[PDB]
Parts: sequence; C-alpha cells; structure tokens
Amino acid sequence: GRLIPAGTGSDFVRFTQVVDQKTLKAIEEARKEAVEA
Amino acid sequence: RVDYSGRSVIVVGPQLKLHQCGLPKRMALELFKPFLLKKMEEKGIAPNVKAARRMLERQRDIKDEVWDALEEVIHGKVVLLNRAPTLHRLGIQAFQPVLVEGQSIQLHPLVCEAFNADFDGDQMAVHVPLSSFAQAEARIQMLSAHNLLSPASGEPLAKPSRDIILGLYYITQVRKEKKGAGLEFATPEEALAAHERGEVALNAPIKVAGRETSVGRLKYVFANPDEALLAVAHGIVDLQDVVTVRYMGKRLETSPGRILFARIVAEAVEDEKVAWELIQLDVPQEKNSLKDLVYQAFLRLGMEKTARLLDALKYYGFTFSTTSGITIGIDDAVIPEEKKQYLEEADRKLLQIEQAYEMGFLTDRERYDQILQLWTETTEKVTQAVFKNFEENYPFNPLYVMAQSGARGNPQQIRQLCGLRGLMQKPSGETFEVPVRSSFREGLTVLEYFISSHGARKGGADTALRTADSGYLTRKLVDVTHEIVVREADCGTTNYISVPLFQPDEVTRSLRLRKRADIEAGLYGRVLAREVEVLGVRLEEGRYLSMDDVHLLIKAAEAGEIQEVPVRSPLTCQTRYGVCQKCYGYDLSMARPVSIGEAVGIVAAQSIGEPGTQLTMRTFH
Amino acid sequence: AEPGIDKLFGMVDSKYRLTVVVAKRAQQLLRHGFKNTVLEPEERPKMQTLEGLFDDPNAETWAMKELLTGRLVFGENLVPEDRLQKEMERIYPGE
Amino acid sequence: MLDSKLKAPVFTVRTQGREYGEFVLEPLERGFGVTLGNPLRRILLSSIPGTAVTSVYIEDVLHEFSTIPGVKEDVVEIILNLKELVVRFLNPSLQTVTLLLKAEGPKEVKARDFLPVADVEIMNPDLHIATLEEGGRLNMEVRVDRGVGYVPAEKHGIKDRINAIPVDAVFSPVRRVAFQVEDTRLGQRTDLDKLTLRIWTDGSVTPLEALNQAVEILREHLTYFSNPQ
Amino acid sequence: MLDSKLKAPVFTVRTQGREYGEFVLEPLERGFGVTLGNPLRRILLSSIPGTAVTSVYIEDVLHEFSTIPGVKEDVVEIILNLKELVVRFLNPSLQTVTLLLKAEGPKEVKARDFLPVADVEIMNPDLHIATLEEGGRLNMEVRVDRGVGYVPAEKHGIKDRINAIPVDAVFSPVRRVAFQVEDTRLGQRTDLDKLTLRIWTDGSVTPLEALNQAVEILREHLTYFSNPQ
Amino acid sequence: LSQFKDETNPLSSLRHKRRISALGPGGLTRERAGFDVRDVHRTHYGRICPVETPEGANIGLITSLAAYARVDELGFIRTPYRRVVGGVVTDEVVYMTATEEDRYTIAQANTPLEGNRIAAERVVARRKGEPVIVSPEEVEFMDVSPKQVFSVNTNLIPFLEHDDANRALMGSNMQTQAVPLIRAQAPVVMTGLEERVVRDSLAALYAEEDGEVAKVDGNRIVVRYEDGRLVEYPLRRFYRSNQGTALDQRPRVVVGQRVRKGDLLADGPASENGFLALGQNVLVAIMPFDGYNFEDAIVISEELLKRDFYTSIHIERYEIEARDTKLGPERITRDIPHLSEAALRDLDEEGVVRIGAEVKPGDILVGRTSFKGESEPTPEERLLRSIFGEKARDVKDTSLRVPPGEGGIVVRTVRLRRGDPGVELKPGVREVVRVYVAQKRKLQVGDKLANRHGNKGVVAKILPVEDMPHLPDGTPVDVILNPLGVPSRMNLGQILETHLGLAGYFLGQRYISPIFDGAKEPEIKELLAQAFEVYFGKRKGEGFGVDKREVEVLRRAEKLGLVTPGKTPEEQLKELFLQGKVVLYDGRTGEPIEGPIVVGQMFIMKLYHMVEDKMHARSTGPYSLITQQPLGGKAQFGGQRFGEMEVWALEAYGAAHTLQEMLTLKSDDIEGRNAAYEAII
Ligand SMILES: [Mg+2]
Ligand SMILES: [Zn+2]
Repeated sequence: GRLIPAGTGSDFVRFTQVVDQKTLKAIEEARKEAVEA
Repeated sequence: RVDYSGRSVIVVGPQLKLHQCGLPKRMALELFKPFLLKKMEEKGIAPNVKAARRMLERQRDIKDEVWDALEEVIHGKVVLLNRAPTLHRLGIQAFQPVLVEGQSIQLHPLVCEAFNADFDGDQMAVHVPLSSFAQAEARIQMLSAHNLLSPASGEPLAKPSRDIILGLYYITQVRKEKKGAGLEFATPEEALAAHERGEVALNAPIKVAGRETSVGRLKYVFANPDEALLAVAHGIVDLQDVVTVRYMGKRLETSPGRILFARIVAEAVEDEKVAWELIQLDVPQEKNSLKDLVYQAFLRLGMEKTARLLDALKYYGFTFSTTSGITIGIDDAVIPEEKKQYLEEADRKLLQIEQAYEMGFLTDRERYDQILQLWTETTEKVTQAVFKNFEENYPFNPLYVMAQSGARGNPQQIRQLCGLRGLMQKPSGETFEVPVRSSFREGLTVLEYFISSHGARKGGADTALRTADSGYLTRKLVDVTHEIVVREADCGTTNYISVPLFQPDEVTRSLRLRKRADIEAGLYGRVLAREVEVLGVRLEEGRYLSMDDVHLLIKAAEAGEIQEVPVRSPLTCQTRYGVCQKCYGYDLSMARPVSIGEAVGIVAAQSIGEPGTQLTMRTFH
Repeated sequence: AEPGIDKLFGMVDSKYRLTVVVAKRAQQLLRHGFKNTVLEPEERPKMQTLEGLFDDPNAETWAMKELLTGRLVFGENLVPEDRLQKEMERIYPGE
Repeated sequence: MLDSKLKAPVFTVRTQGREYGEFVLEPLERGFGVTLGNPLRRILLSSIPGTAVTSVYIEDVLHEFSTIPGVKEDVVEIILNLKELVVRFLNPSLQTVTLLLKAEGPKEVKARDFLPVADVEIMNPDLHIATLEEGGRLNMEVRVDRGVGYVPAEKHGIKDRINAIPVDAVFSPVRRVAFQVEDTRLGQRTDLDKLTLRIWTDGSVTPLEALNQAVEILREHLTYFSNPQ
Repeated sequence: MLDSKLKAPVFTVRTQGREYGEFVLEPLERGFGVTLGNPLRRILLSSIPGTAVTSVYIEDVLHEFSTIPGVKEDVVEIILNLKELVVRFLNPSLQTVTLLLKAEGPKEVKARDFLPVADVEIMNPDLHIATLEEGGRLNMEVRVDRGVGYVPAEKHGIKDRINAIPVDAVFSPVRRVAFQVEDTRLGQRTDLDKLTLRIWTDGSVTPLEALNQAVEILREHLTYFSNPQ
Repeated sequence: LSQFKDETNPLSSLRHKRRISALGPGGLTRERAGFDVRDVHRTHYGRICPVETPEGANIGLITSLAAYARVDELGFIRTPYRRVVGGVVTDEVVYMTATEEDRYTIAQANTPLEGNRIAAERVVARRKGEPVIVSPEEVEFMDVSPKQVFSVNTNLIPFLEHDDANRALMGSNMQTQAVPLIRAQAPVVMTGLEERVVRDSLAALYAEEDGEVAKVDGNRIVVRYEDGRLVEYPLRRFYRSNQGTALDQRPRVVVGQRVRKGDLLADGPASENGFLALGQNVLVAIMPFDGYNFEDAIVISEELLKRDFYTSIHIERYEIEARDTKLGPERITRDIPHLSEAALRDLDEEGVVRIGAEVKPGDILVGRTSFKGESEPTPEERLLRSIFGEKARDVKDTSLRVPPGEGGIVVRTVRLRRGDPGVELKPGVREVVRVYVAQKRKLQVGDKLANRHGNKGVVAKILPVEDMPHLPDGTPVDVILNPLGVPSRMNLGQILETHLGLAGYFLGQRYISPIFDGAKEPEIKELLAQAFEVYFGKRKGEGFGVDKREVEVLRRAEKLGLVTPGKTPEEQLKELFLQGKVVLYDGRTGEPIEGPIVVGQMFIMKLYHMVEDKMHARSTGPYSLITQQPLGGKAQFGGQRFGEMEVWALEAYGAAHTLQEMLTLKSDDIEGRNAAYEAII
C-alpha cells in the first residue's frame, strides 16, 4: 500500500522543489544574515 | 472497494469534447459530497457541515443554490472513467466533468475506441482523485485529450470512428455517370463546344470519362475558394461533383467537398499551408487517410493543436453524415447478375464430378475434396463479382462506401448479403459438401441457415473464452514483466541488435523487402546503436528514428544500401531491474522519447494481451 | 486539450517531473495563502458566474498558468528542505 | 422592465474592420437560435443584393478559351479575376453599368485603370487584371449589374456585343455566413439557445449593415401575410 | 401600385373549421418559400400557447393507479382520455378553469356531460371518458389551463385537492405543420417559388390565428438585433 | 432447477417455463465438460432451438425447445416429419426419434409442391447430417414446417430468413426482456404466432362457450352463455409481477355482446387485440444524425413522450420488520424521535404511510423505534439530553425510508400484528409491514429499446419535434436509426420490415410475414406501389405538385443511380419510393437531405431496467467487519471494485498517488479514510 516504484513515484523526481524569484531572494537574505557581527 | 466511486449507463456525447465528459449532477453530488459540504459553508447556503449534511439528506430540500456550489467545486477537477474489461492503460481515462441532468453518463465518441464500449447498455464506472497530487497526475498524464497515440503502435487511437469517416468520406468522393458519345476533349476545340452542348443536351454527363476534363469541368471554373461552395449552396454543383478551382497558385481540378475538407483542417489548425502539406485531397477520405492525417498532425503541429483537429473532424463528420442521407434498404444490397452464372457454371461442373465418380475414376475422398475446391473458388468468385458490380455501377451504394471508407463493413460480410455465404462446416470440423446458395438479401433457407448456424456457435464459444484468455495471458505477462520500469541514464552497455529488412524464405530462397509494417514495427522510434550513412543523409548515432526515418531506410533497402540496422533494445539492456531511455525508444503514449519512470513492463504486457482476444483458440498445446 | 501542454512538456527533462512540479506548486498556492502567485495584475486566471476565479477555484490551473511563464524555478535541490517553509510563512499572508 | 421582458436578448457585437463581424444574442427559448440564424443566413447570401461582372468583351477575342498576345494571362484567367472585382454604385438609376478600360504596352493592368464613371466607385483598385509585355493591346468592356445570389453565366447569357462572353454572377458583398447554437445556463432551466452568427463581407457594406438589411427583408416578407383571398 | 410592388404575394386562404387551414402565397423570389415556410413551421410547433387538462380529482379515488367500481376504464386510462380533451376559452380572465362533471348508473360519460361554463367551450363533446355499468358513481373535477409546449405532470404538480392527481400538459394547439414549394410560372421568368403551408389545430386556436402569432414571434425576434455591444 | 417465474411480460414467463438446462443434479453434467455438448448437434433439429441458448459461459447448455418439439413417452424430443411415399407427399406425420432419423432420406419444406407431387427432379434432402441433392423418388420423408425448426420465442421474428443467426439470438432474448406498456401495439408486420403466443400463454381471457355479455366492469365481465348460465370473470386489476411489471386485464367487449367461443373478453398485460404487443410500431427514418446515434445510440422525437407511448408502470415492494431486541421491542409508530412533523404528514395512519401519497427518496415509508445502545446508556449524550430536554425518548430512529433511486405513490399496504389469522411470522419477528409503491416510467435518455432483429441501443437524445427529420407532408419521424449499425451485423430483415412498414402506414394495414415462406421482395414493391398513390395521390388532388427541394434531391438521386434518367419527377419518385426511401427535409433548416432516405413502420420494444441500472454512487458508507473494505446493502450504495486489470491501468500510467489512494484512503486505510474525510471537510 506503498507508493508505486514506477511513475511519478520515481526516485528521479520524488524530490523536486519550486520557487518564485521573490522566495529566491528571500532565502539568500537568510544567507546574508549568516554574517556574524 | 474505492470510497469515492460510482457507476451508471453510458451514452454518446457528440458535442462533448475529448477533454470533458458528461456526468449526472445527481451522481456528482454524492461523489463530491464532502467537497460540496465545505463549499456550502463558504457560501450562505449553510452554517456548518452537519447542517449542510442534513440540508441534503432529502431530495426535495435542495435549493438550486447547491447546484451552483457543486458546479463551482468541480471547476477544474477531473475524474476517471472505467470500462468493463480494463485491458490496457487507456482502459481508464481522465476527463473534466460537465454536470448534466438525468441518470446517463455522456461519453465522448472518439474514446469509444480506447475502451471497447458500444451503447447497447454498456456501463462505465467513475472514480475521484482526492489528493492535489492524484489530481495533478490524473489531469496531466491520465487525461484523455493528451494520450492520443497508442502504446502498442505509434498509430493514433483518436481515429475518426464509424460515423465520422462515413461523413468525411461522402463529402470528398467524386462521381462518374454515362459514357455514350466521344470522350476526347483533350484535343479538339470542336470537342469543347460539341460535348458542351451535347451535355446541355441529354447525351454527355457532367462527370464523363473524358481524360483531361469532362464537360463538368468545361462548364464551371471557380476563381476564389469560396466561390466554389456558394455555387454548391445555390444548387449549381453538388459536393461530390468534378470541378476546377483556383487555389493559392494552382488551377486545381478538385471537387467541392474535397475543397471543403481542405478548409476544415486548414481551419482546425490555422497554419493553412501546413494543413495542405499533410493532407491528400486526391482521394476519398478513408479511415486510414484520416488516421494518417492525425498522426502527421501530431508530429508536425503539436499535441493539443491535434486535439482540436480531432473534434473538428468529429463535428463535421457527424454533421455531413446526417445530411448525406445514407440509409439501409433491401434493394441497396445489390446481388450481381453474374451470381446466377457463376452458380450454374459451377453447378454443371458439379455434375461432371459426379459422373466422374459414378464411373469409378475418383476415390470417395477425391470426390469430396474436389467438390469443396469447386465452391471455395466459386464463392470467392461471386465475392469479387459483387464488389466489381458496385465498383463499376454503384460507386455510392450505401452498403459499399461504409466498407470502403474506414467506416463499417467487412468484405466477407458484404459477401453474405449481396453475394452468398457458401460453406459452413459440420459439427466436428469437416466442412459440409453442400453450400449455402443463399444470401441474406433473399431468404436464407430453413436449412442453409441451420447449416451456417454451426459455425456461428464455434465463434461465440471461442469469444467466450478469450474474455478470460485474454487475462490468462496478460496475467502471466504482468507476473514476469511488472518489475520492468524505465529508470535511467543512457545505459552505457552498447550491445545491440540488428533488425533484418529482408526475409530468406517466402518461396524457398529469394531475398525480399519485409512488409512496410513489420519493418515499422522493428525500427519505429528506436535508438541507433551505431551511425549509418544511407541514401545521402547521415543518420547519427543514438538518434531516435522517426517513422519518417524508418521510411527512409526502407526506401534505401529498396535501392539496395542496407540489409540490417544497428539499434539499441531491451534484449540487450544492462540495467538489472529496469530499462533505459535509449534502449526503450520513442513511444510513450506520446511520440517523443520515452519518459523516465514509465511503467513499461506492464505497458508491454498489456499491448500483447488485448489483441490476444482476436487470435483463434482450439487447444493450448 | 489543456493550454500549452506541449510547451510545458518541453520545459521539463521528464514527463513525470512536470506532474510533480505543478502538484507541489498547487500545494503551496493553497497552504501559504492563495495569493502566493507570480502573475496576477492584467491577464490572469478567470471563471464566469462573476469573474471570481481570481480568488480560489482551481489551484493547479494556476500553477500550470505560471509555469508556462518563465518566473518559477524547479530544481532537484534548489533551496534547502526546511528553510523554505519558514521563509514562505514569513512573507505570504492570508492564512 | 424586470422579469420576462428584462430577460431579453442581449444583443452583443464584435466587429473588426468592415469584413468580419460576430454577433451574439442570448438567451433564446427552445430551438430558436436555429430558427433565426438559418433564415438570416439564407438572406445574407442571396438577398443582400449586390454587384458582379456579368459580361466581358475583349476587342480582338471571340471565344472565352482564347489567349491574347503580349498578355501573360489567358481569357479564362482574366474573366476569373474580374469575378473578384467589387464595385459599388450609389442609386437605382444604375442597373447596368459598363466599365471601360484600354491599356497598352509594358504596363500592369489593375482595376484602378478603368475610366471613372460618375455614380460608380471601385473598392477593388489594386486587384490584378493582367500583365502586358510589349505590343500588348488590351481594350475591353466589362458589364456590371445589380442582382441577388448566384447566377451561372449559362443562366443569363448577356448580349452586349456578339463576340462578348458572359461571366458567372457573384451578387453579394457578403462572403460567408456562419452560425452556432451553443447552450447557455440561465439560473433555473439549463436548456437554452445562444445564437451567434459570424458574417464576412468584401468591404462594400459592413457585417452589421448586412445583418440589418437581412432582418428587414424578413420583416418586410412577414408583412406580406396581410390581405386574405 | 403597378409593376414590382403590385406583383406582390397574393395571400390566399382556405380554412374549414378551426382544425385545418391551408395558406398559399406566391410569387416569391428564388428559394424563399423555404426561407419562410421552415421558420414558421419551427415556430408553429414550439412557440404557440393552448389548453390541456392539468389536474384531476375523482372523489373516492386517492392515487392514479386505482380502478373505480361500475367503471370499465381505470383511473390511468381515463386521465389519458382527458389529455385528449380540447377546450377553448375566450379571454385572458380565464387562466385556470375547473370543469365539473358527475354522472351515475348505466350511462356513457362523454365530454358534453361536463356542466357548461360561461366563457369556456368544449370542441371535443363526443370524446369518450368512460363506460358506467350500474351503481356507477363518478364525480370529478378536472382542471384546465392556458400554457405553452409540453409539461410533464411531474414538473407542475398541481394541488387543488390533496387526493387529486396531476396530468401531463399538451399545450400546443397545433397538431401538425406542412409546407410545399412548387414552381409557378409568371410570364417572363419560370423559376418561381410558391409557398403554401398547411396547418392543423386541436381547435383551441385557429390555423390562421396560429400563423399570425407565429409570424409575430419571428418579427419580435428580428427586432432584437437593435442595440449593439 | 426451480426458479422465480420470469413474468417481465407473459412471453418471458412462458419461455422461462419451457427452457432446458444442462447443469443441475450434477450427476448428469457438471461444470467441466463443455464444447462437445455446448455445440449444436445435428440431432437438435426441431428438438432444440439453435439460437435460443443464452450468451456467456453458460452457452448452449441451457436452451428452450422448438415449436413442434414434443417429449413422447420417455424424454426424447421428437421432431415431426411428414411421410412421402414415392413422389407423393402426405399430410400424415411421424414424431421420430433422433436415431431413426438417420435411416431415412429427408427433404426440406421449401421443395416446390403441387400437393402430393414433388415438382423438381434435383431437389434437396439431407440423409444423416449431410446435405444431399436427392431425386423425388428417393425422398422418403419431408420436413413438417419452418416453425418446428426453432423455438416459439424465435418464431416471433419477421424475416428471420434475412438475419444472421448470430444477431437473431439477441432478438429472441430481447423479447424476453420486453416490459408491458400501457399502450401495447401489435407489430406492423408479424410472423403469425403473436396470436397463439398470447393465447397459449395465459395473458388474455378467452370466452369458454358462446353467449352474450351481462356486465362489463373495470374489474369484471360477467358473461351469459347461451346454455342458460352466466359466470363472473374477475380481471387481475393491477398485480405485481415477480419482476415488477404490471399485469392488467383491460376489457375489450362492450355490454350485451354475443361472443364467439374463444374470443378475447379482455386483453392481457401486453396485448392490443388478442395479438402479442410490446413496444410500439413507430415511424422511423434510418439515417445518421449528429452523433446522437453513433455506435449504437438512438435519437428519439419528443413527440413520442407527448403521447403516452413508451411509458410503463413499475412497482417495488419495500418491507420492514418490528424486531424483538433484548434491549426492548422495536415499536412501529408515527413517532419519529428527533426532528419534524413535515416528514410525518404522509405518515398519516399512526405508523404506516397513507395510500396514494407521493413518496420521494428519503421520506418515511414506515416508522419504527429501537433502543439506543448495545447494553449501556451514553455519558456524553447524557449531558446533551439534560441541557435542552433530559426527559427524551432514548429510542433510535430506525425507519424504513425511500431508498435513493425512486418511489411513486403508495397503492397498497399490509400490516400483520400480534393475533395472527393463519400467517407465518418468523421468530423474533414481532410484526411485519409491507408497502407496495407504484410508478410511471415515461421513456427517457437513460433507457434502452431494441427491435426484434437485434438492433439494440440506448436513447441518447430526445429531440424537439420542432427540428427532427420531417417528410414532405408535415408528418415527422419518431426515431432516427444509424445505418452503420446494419452492415457489420447482418440482419437485413429489419431493413425489410421498415419497407413493408412504410406501405402499411399509408395503406393503413398490418400484415403477417411468416418465418421463411412470408413476404417476397416483389410483393412488397407491389404494396409500396399502392402506397405511392395514397401518399402522392392525395397530394395531387389536395392541390400541389413537387418542391424545388424534391426536384433537387432527384438530381442528386439520378447522379446516384436510384432513378432512371429522363423520366418525370412524378414517375421518378414512384421508382424511388418503391426502393423504400422517400425525400426528407432537415427540420432544422428546411432544406432537403441530399439523397432519398428510407423510412417506415418499425416495431421497437423498451427493455426492462435492472437494479444495477439504478446508477449507484457512494461517498462514504459501511465497511465489512473482518475485511475493512467498503460494503453497501440497503441504502448506502456500496463501493465499486478496483480490479487488477484496473490497477495495471493506473500502474501503466504514472498514477502513483491515484493508485495509492485506491489502495489506502479509499478502501482500507482505517485511520486513513477517517482523517481523509475530515481533511476534505
Ligand atoms: Mg455494449
Ligand atoms: Zn539500456
């Protein structure tokens, strides 16, 4: 009753994320914040 | 048992587009109950869920506002439809519901071919994709209007079925009426005038066998495209009539209907010239020409754009069919005048066989096998006879066109109505000595009937068997083949198979070009293992050979440049559990390369299980 | 059929990938607030009882309508798994 | 008004240029979109009387199947190009107008080359009649009339000059008509006719104009049911 | 007037009773008899209003599937015969008229047996309602309305008396339409359309009346092409 | 072997009485052995029908006998064959055993006969299962009839002769599925046994001996015989057939009538006038419509519903029991514990519903009250009750309701209480309550109709009389049948029926075309000829000639080759009519349909709607106890099966989730389906 090995259930794509250029700059801003003092 | 399921009788949905399907609102309501409940709360119809529930617990209590809610919940969602035997992956297809009144389920006509479903009471089930994911896949890779080409063959499956062809065919056919006096206008100017007046008279038809132009061409010439049809509308030219017309840069001698078909496609897809390049207006559109058209349009213009063409054809085919007024009368089934001849000639010949046995020449057996040989030949004779009749005298015989056009009818079938069904076998298998002299047009006698009955049962008894033998098979195949799935990077093991374009033994030994089909089967959408330079073009290595390429190699083998072809294949793959992109090929239900993650194992096991239902079934071993 | 399905197919390396993208985009479109979109102003999603599709009919019909444009980015590993959900809650209201 | 009468055919229009014009009109009761679209169509094509080249006379040419020296095009191709010509006269006084044109030598003959006539106008000036080489002599008289529908050159057989040749009659500023009847859902009942008809026009008149004329002809004909006998 | 306008549709009529009415009208141009006859037909069948039994109440009967003693016919057969009944009221003031009838013993019940009502008339007197034997008690109240088209008894569900039973609505007073377009020869040109349409009616309205209503619906619809958008 | 009578209509109830099966005792033929038995053996002649047996696995093993087939002394079907001594044929008949049949040279009935004289030297006969052209001097025995060769059920087919034995089977089984209409009609063309069928079946009520009629009630016809006696003949008013089809005897005799012995006093469920009648001969055009008739779809004229044409009365029998629980007797009372009197209206009688009340899905048919828990009360429900009204009837609403699908009006009810008269009440069963409901079923888009030939199909669209195909004279077609369905299948007989039909329409007459001896192509062309005069003759006199339309289609017709070029339209149309086709105009456009189209009076029946038909649809519902998959029953529909073949279908697609769903959230995921619902909510 597990997901099928074949299809959208491919190790090749089970993992894929999406982004908006807005959320792209927002995450890099989190990286910028990493600079201490 | 699925929780969000349903099932009703199905019914043809002519206006419906491949995209959608007609679903009884009454069904939709229960199906999408929870989706509705909540949506009721988002609107003023109900305060809460439990409320919204009791609100619908009785039929008389529903405010018309609820329908507007459900109709809103189903906006872009889609459902799955199933058929009785799910034989292949298309056995289930996704569509956008368009809610409708009543009990029946409106189904599209084009997909009636994928699911083997006719409307003599067939019933389809219906399921619902709940997750946003299940929906995503469902409407992306499971929706009908996307899977147009079969996984078995790169041939379309959205082919204009029965009625559509029948329509599209009748419109594009040309007529020929009476040849009495001279047919020579190619040369004299007195020929144009005399046979133009003689036609005005009663002697020359508008469509006479007169090489260059029958007077039907002489009389009417049409400047622009439209001009042509307008005359038709006014009752000047029928659609099936032979006339001359000016198109883009040519004076083309083609019929009204043909010219119109041209537009239909030209319109379906606005790249007009591209519409002309992939169409053959030199012939009546049979299912094959159409089939072809579809395929071409698919590779050429793009998937969705094809879909449009599909319904475009669907629509006009349907319409034109109605007006064509094709019907079925008893007299339309025409029996040849030659039937009596062929019969009697073979009749007396039977007498000789008898005299030859009465004397002691032919053994008990020799007699038998000689008689049957008489009929088997005589019967096939009447067959090509009836056709010739129609081919020559009634080109537009109802019963005929349907069979010519990809529409409906089998040569062997026609034979039984117009000509005669001649030999039926005894219970065991030994064919009967006496034939069935009758046709269905005339009274199949009390006994020639009984005689033919035997053979009927065996066919039915056989059909009853593949209903499950078909499974016997697919089962086994899927037991061994399920694990097989496309999961890769070009498998680096280049060990390849060579496809033969020639066969050693039809007649003992003579090398010959394989049938365009088999070869197609072998190299369509494959991946070249090694590079091959053939007629002038350099097929590179690893290139996926399109049907156009596999059309080249053949043309090349015809010339004598190649006897084999290097090509990757599953038989030589390295991925232990699985097969790769380059070794599988093209054919996803789509025509490009295979997409990683396709369940090939089964796709395969299925394509092979279905047709199995058509193969004979006497004894396994 | 559906809008530029070919165009879409072409934008991915694998058919089955396009399905995952759209589905995950549709997911986020609803969870973080449905205004998490990249193309609303002039010509956008629309339904006709009114022109109200502008608010919440079909999630993925949107996802696809954006993906067809070149503003979104789908990668195998574009932005670290847990920091994504955090930055998205921070910037998109509507709950 | 508010209930049944306010629920009235919303006549909506969409027209670009003078050639194409879409026209939508809903709601309509049961099977009325058809009841209307069809007649209008039949009218839009036959009835919107128009103009078309009814006869031609090349001076040295006798039959229609001849070819003129210095002239690339053949008689049959030119008589064909003339069917393409769209003219427009302003008043009834003009029933049959003979347009004249004569051009010689290395010149291209276009419709603008016809000598202007007082109450007549040529909307098809740049249309191409022929390509004359050298020593190219073409002097003709092309008849023009006001009629309705399609009339084969055989049916009329016009006789201005004995060596002239009749042409087929394309009497209509309308090119093609097309109407669709798709369902529309209005609250209570779903069964609804929505009639939208698409009209194309050579430019002489406009889709809208055409349509108006059409409906009137119908109206005018519906009045002919007055005096019993 | 004398030439083209005097040469005008000679509207001729032939009507016997209120059921049949033939209507000829010629001359007409090319293919117009069809242009007109067909729409009118479409209208004459769908569009026009009439009368039909909308509800019934037998006094001792509760549901439609019952049988009344002394009465050969069953409820369902009788309610069926009532649909056959054609009534005719004279003015708007009569929207819903309840006709009453009560007969006892060895008599045949025909439509004439209904007690007369001031502004209403029964054109179907001799129609057979039932055959009563002895001790045959039939006392009923059959509603009658003015509507349009077909309305299933399910759709309206009329409620005069709680034990009453609704009936199906057969409101087109028109039975059948039929039109022919035969050639007529008028002096000069032979191609001529002669349109004659035959109309049959249940009696509620008259062929002529119907026809008039028809043409008007058409006209009213041709006006709906007024305000562009 | 003993089974429910199949009275979907008398014919069905009869065939079901006379069919012969294989399986059974097991000791005569189990499930394994097949194909040699299942095949139509040579001997099956006049003893068993070769068509009758049902489709599906159980094929050929179960089949009804033939016309003249009779079980002599010991179960040996003897088919009758008449004697022919020398070249002389007799009217004497021998019911022969399978075996002895082989010792003789037998001939067919089609043999030209002068009386006792055979007429052709080389005439067909068949020795032993072998077709043999024998001489008149060898012809020892002759076939009795064409009828004996098949079964009753089959004999009812018009021109059986022109229809593929294969599809003729469908035709025979279709009749067994004919539902009685409240407007029965005999076929415009019959074979000859319709009479005998209704008669030998016990549909219609016949008169014993001559006399006159006394009283003609709607419930009884007390006839007076000339013998000085008079008997009251009740008529099963409205009875419930096992399968829910109405069985009423409608009196056809008026008051005081001298009756011939054996004449119909009343008509059976489906008889018009002593003749079998199912469905109703309807005028039909046989051409393609948009797609409304695409593979096997049928387009219907709204007009058919205007007249109560295909309409049928059904009756389902809902039943509920007052059970004795140890928790307390389930009372049946007008009391419905929790919410409204609105729903109690038609529950007029305290408890039962009132007769003649219109019941819709979800209305109480009967009320009953059982106890709330298994053994203990409820702590949480304890608080709530106390909050707004502690003193509350702690009884549970378990009341027979109207199951989805439909109900009509209640026509009869039955209640059996404590002091039983002479009835058998099961144990624990305190009392029972039957509710007979009736409902009219006017034909609609979901229904399926089929002619006797085998053309089976469903209604796809009901068109407004406004625009469907109309003939020159205003009369329009009722149904439009697709042509394409005819070539493939091979039953020209229907096409033959329609032609004779057209004739009978204008000639106002019905005919009887026997099995293989019936009507002949020339005879029909002859009647068509007569018909042309009724059709077109009145047309001539009524004042008008031919259309531009009519002429136009003629042009295209000669170009076709259906009419001899150069003959007058009037003459041409006769030719064209004789061919069975006439000109038809669109109706939507008024233009003609390029090319003549046949039309005519074809008989067509309406088929019974099974329970499955009732389109099911389940959202959520019960679940099996041991297996946790969805289960239905009484009111919740029960889920659909997702079979392996279906799994693969998805597997093949990239439907990963969609397949998981089908395996988890939708059927077995206990914790899954729950959170599922809620989540959706
Ligand atoms: Mg089927
Ligand atoms: Zn590989």
